Amino acid sequence: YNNTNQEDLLVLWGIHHPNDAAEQTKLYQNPTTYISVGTSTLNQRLVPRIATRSKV
Amino acid sequence: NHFEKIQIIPKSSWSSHEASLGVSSACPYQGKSSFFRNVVWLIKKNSTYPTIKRSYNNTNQEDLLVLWGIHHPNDAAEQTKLYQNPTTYISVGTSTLNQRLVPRIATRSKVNGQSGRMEFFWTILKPNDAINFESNGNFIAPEYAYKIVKKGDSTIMKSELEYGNCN
Ligand SMILES: *[C@@H]1O[C@H](CO)[C@@H](O[C@@H]2O[C@H](CO)[C@@H](O)[C@H](O)[C@H]2NC(C)=O)[C@H](O)[C@H]1NC(C)=O
Repeated sequence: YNNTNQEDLLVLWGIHHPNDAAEQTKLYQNPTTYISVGTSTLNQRLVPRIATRSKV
Repeated sequence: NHFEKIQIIPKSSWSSHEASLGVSSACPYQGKSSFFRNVVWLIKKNSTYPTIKRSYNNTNQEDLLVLWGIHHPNDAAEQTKLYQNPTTYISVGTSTLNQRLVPRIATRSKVNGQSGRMEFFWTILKPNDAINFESNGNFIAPEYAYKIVKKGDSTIMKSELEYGNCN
């Protein structure tokens, strides 16, 4: 997405950290995943973390 | 102003790993290799290191300070000698924590005789929450944690003096 406006833009996105490998496959198929994000300054590469967590 | 140190995972309960081989000349005690007392340096058993999955539920009314660690070895050969598995992690979760540690190999200067490093982590586990550990190697596991039983004014004072037997 190119910011064609004159104003700065606040952009939000996220990553899902699932519960176990089986859920990973059920939702996304691919077992080993990433999200890379770049702008003129940002250079991000996120990876989901599996952990066993308390329900909230 | 006061802990009660409590056992949360007995050292005797590691039925698939070695729990009494994690000692080092870096940590001498009375002329023998030893190690930090409140955590346990787990070592593979019979050339295997099965995946650990252990939980602890804080059934107390008080917050609990929990400590654990990861070992960063010197090279691939040491990695295999201690843990068998070449590619390892420790995942830790609570209601707020979402951690996944990975050992870092680097070639490091010897300090206290060792080029390996131990990196320690901590969290406060609230009443009725649980902490879940998972690892297939390099895990320095809790044995003792600290229940916070008195809170109040205190400070850490920097001084070279010692006790003066006064009030
Ligand atoms: C830690 O243990 C307590 C059980 O002693 C869990 O709290 C209970 O949750 C169950 C539902 O499965 C309820 O039926 C009980 O009434 C609860 N007891 C209390 C004291 O709240 C608690 O869920 C555990 N924590 C986690 C994150 O698993």
